[PDB]
Amino acid sequence: AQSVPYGVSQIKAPALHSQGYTGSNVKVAVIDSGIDSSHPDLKVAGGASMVPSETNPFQDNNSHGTHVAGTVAALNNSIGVLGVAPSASLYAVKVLGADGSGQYSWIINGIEWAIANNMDVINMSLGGPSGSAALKAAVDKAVASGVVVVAAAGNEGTSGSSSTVGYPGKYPSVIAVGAVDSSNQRASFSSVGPELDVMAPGVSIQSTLPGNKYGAYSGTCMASPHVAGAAALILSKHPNWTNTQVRSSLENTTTKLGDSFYYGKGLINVQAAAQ
Ligand SMILES: [Ca+2]
Ligand SMILES: [K+]
Repeated sequence: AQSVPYGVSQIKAPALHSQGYTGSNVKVAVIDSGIDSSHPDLKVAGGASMVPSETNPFQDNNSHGTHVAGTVAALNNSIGVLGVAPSASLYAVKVLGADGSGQYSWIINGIEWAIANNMDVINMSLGGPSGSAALKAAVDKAVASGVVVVAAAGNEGTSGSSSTVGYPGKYPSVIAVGAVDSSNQRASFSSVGPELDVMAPGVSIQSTLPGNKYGAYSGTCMASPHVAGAAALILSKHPNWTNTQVRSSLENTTTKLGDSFYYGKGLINVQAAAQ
């Protein structure tokens, strides 16, 4: 039997699914550790590896990219789990190695790849403490090209009165996503700052793992894909909307939680955002 992870329901995805809006024909790039294309609950359309030593993007030696991919797009069938946009065209852009780290060059190459291959949405469940002119130029070009760019805010928790949002989530062009639990409480590890945009479920999120497995992970890395998937649903309903429109709709229809420093605009609600 198929199980519907709490977080998919929490953001009100199933309402859209029942209406026939499932993300069909929207290309979502998962820029991460690759995706196990052999998982029965996923269908990978394409992608590319930017890691010099790991040339196959469809082999996930880490597990992280397969888990993020499941949240976006696990298939609607009689097994496994169910993604936010189960019909989305899923691309694996492998920029992290088996150890779950990668060089900035690799990540940026991956962003460039996604722009050149006309991805509609990019998900980056990754971040570092520092930016670069090249990282900023790449996300900016993506948005200027009409792509919706979403990223995890980071897992650095609080630090006095300072922002702890990582890059590239810190850039204005990117939607930075923090994590709540099933009670809508902010997860203690979720990064904070004025650059935080929205929240999505990020604690004990069940999804796909390599070798026909499922399991839970926690992090803003797990929250991000909910938003990327939500953007795909919106695009499936309103194919003519610009990235700006998609983003404003998500931000302006949230369930407001606490202060924006900790919660951004609040918890996304795809039902409301999809109008
Ligand atoms: Ca399934
Ligand atoms: K941001």
